[PDB]
Amino acid sequence: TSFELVKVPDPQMSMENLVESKHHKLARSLRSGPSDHDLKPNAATRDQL
Amino acid sequence: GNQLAGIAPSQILSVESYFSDIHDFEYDKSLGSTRFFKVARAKHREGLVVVKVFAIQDPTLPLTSYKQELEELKIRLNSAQNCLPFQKASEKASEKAAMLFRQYVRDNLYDRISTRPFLNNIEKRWIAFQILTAVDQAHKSGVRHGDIKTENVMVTSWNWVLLTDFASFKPTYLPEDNPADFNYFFDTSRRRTCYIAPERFVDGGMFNQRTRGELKRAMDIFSAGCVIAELFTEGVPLFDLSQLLAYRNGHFFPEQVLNKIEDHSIRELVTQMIHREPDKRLEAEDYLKQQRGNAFPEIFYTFLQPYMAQFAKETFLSADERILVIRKDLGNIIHNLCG
Amino acid sequence: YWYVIVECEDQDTQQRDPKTHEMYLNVMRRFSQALLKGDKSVRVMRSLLAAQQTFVDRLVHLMKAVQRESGNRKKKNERLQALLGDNEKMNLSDVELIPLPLEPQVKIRGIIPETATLFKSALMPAQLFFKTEDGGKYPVIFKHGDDLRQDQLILQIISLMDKLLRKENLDLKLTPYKVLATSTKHGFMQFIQSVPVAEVLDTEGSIQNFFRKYAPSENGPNGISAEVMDTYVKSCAGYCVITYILGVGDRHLDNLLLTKTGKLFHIDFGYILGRDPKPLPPPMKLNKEMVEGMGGTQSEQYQEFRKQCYTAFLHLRRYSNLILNLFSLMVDANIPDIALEPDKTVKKVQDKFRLDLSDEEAVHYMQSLIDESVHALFAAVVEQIHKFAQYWRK
Ligand SMILES: Nc1nc2c(ncn2[C@@H]2O[C@H](COP(=O)(O)OP(=O)(O)OP(=O)(O)O)[C@@H](O)[C@H]2O)c(=O)[nH]1
Ligand SMILES: *C(=O)CCCCCCCCCCCCC
Repeated sequence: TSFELVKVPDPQMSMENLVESKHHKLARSLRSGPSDHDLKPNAATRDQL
Repeated sequence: GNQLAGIAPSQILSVESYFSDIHDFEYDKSLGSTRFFKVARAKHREGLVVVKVFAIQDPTLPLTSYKQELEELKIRLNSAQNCLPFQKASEKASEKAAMLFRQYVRDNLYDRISTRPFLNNIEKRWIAFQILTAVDQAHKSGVRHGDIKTENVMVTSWNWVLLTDFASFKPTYLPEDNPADFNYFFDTSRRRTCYIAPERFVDGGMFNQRTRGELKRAMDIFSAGCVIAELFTEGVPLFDLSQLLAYRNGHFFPEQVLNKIEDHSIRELVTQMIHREPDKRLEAEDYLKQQRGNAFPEIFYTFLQPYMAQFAKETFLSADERILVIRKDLGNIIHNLCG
Repeated sequence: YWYVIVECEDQDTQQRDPKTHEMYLNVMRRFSQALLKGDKSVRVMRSLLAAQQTFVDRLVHLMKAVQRESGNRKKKNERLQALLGDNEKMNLSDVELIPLPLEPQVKIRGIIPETATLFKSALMPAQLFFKTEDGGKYPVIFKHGDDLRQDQLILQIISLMDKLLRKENLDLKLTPYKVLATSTKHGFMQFIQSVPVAEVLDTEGSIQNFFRKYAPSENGPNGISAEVMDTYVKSCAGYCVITYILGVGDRHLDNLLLTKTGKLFHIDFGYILGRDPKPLPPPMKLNKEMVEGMGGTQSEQYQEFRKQCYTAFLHLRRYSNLILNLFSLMVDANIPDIALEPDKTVKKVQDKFRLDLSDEEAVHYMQSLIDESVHALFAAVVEQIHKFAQYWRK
């Protein structure tokens, strides 16, 4: 019924960022386990790494 | 006095120990500690709070004069929607500590620039529009910020920008040759980024009234002008302390940082807001009038600004109510947003 | 033993984070038991440490007796030396053989009761000579009321930089003198016998005059023995570079000590990581008298000194990762200058290495810094007011 410090309540205050969580799973895919023994970074990605 | 004395007792003992004394708060995460403020997140009956603790290692320092100004600044901004003032200032929270309490906001604009989802071009404009509206609502209310930077321009989870950490206590004018004022008061993020209006740096020959003379409205327009340039570059600062003092003397210019901005209309806006001569900087309200349609879509003024203000209101539209209201208004929203 | 027991004696941790305090208490109970479960030769260490503790406790009790303010320095010194030789109630003169806390290899038989005297300062640092088993006297300074943890850290990090540069065969002849906090307000420091440069210029008038009085030789460029001036050149370069990276703050000549062999060293570290009570301090400990010892910017010594500085700097950048990781673990270590800004502390040290500059550009940066820092004579002016303040305290 009352508030004096938190003027602008935010419903997503301490919730997990589901959009960021979605980007984890796609960008860091484990299914490449068998491919990554063969496939390795090329000239342009060697420098970058 | 903390700058001259530099004595260790309160500072070594600082941060979590303070919360052991106060009842309504639990420490939650130190957001940052500096010589000046020991800032920690706390849990509170109303939600997350940010507490900036100052160690009063000088009993002669007349903090009551800062306390008065804090309560007065709060009363003015009490109805500025995009402005979140420090809601409480307790002089006697501990034997030698003073605490400034305000709402904790989901993200600061510096984080939000890099956290996901990335702000779409329309969203960067919506935030820039609210930055101008925040300084505007402060200026018309009769308050100046004095330290507008992406770390103080907060953003709720629904892109509602809240300008915070009004710098009534930080010095208005700073000696050009002595960084000891900038470092203690302004560089709390240590990024070296300087968004302080160049007319605020003065020769030692100009110098205690210079420390607390009133902030000029055009001093915030410069700061906000740099926040928008940083936002549209995605974290690239407009000026560092070496580059700003060189900019003040006309020996530097952010040509390479501004050319980085994609939106030609925002680069024009920023080039004006950051113009060196303070008299050549218009009121924030004049940039809103000038950019209506030119950079901020007409929708922002006519519908988005007055509609979103519904949620910034303290009367709690809970997560269920907000959804039910948007569902009710959905037809009106599609109409107002798609012609 | 001493590191963990400092935490167990840390009455602040006992109240601000008791969970961490009790952890150290259990670390000490574990170590107490792990030694008892060791071999016969290991179990003896448990009893040796128990002896060290009561030895230091009795030493603290003697200093607490002096601290009672029962009279002037005369009566204090009398009580001090009388208690030391009290072979019945204290016997610190000839206590049973114990490894010395500050340096355990230098086993001690007791304090020589004739030699103990407190220096003329508000901290009352007591000079102590330890009767080693080898029959030699080992010089140590015992301090009371001073939390040596800041010096302890800042010395144990220069000892590493000295060691690391020795791995590069660049022995700059630093003096990483040892310091050890026995408690939050008690500890020992290695008493490197030397004269402060403030006293050198008050007695011989100049560093070169002092070297001519204790190491003269016509073979050197200015009448100073080549082996002494070369030591000074490298010692100055080492402390200049290392105090710049560690951001050591104060510059008082009263705390820059000079050895007769030319090893210069700095003993005041109460102000580090960029902070100095004097506003706008110079960037580094490169006072003009330090350069006068080399005969100014025109001498061969200055050309070599600059070469040693940029080389010592360039090789610490090689080990920046190691140095930084040793601060991240220290971020919560209660060191006064770290507790001011814990999350910024590591960022401050990382700033000094200029890791973004390429190696040739890092030389030019350091070169520009030293070529400019000679002219920041403001600290040499303001230090005259500090001496005036001390005149009222003597
Ligand atoms: N998400 C979020 N981050 C915050 C909030 N307050 C502070 N921070 C972050 O914590 C840091 C430390 O707090 P501040 O002392 O306010 O830092 P600052 O705003 O740059 O310094 P000031 O201008 O003196 O207020 C900031 O740089 C932000 O990155 C907040 O309310 N919400
Ligand atoms: C001198 O070196 C220290 C000057 C400190 C000025 C800043 C004080 C900030 C006070 C905030 C308001 C507290 C109200 C109880």
